[PDB]
Amino acid sequence: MGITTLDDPLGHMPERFDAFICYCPSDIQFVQEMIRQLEQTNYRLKLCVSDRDVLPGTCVWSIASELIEKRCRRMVVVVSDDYLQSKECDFQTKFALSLSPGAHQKRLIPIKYKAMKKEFPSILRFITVCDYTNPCTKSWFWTRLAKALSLPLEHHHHHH
Repeated sequence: MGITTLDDPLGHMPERFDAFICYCPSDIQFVQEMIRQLEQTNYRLKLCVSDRDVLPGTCVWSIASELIEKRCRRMVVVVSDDYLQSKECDFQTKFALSLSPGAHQKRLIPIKYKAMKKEFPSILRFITVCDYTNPCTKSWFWTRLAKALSLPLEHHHHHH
């Protein structure tokens, strides 16, 4: 685990990780639901998380913080009141800072299960958020997130 070799639950993927999930412990139940409800209805994914000691099964494993860019294409940013104030947001921010002023933004997808009052950090400030709290987009929501993930950042191949 961590950075140790011989670790490859998925048979060592040259594909690497698609996205890294960072979320708040206070709204963990929604995230636990998300990861499994993705795989049950999606175009096949393979992700990882910051804290994996919890979660229901979830096919993920531990990687290096200094290698998040080298391991995962994207980061799933769970924007909750507890997230914006907890270490999790700072972690995601440090990653985004090592990427690039603009490119990082396309590499961070903000997910919102609830509706808070807190203000946004400029490092993400909602580029393209998917509100699970709104039944309008909560229909093929997991498949929509899965679509946005399965698409490599924004590699313009599928038409445009």
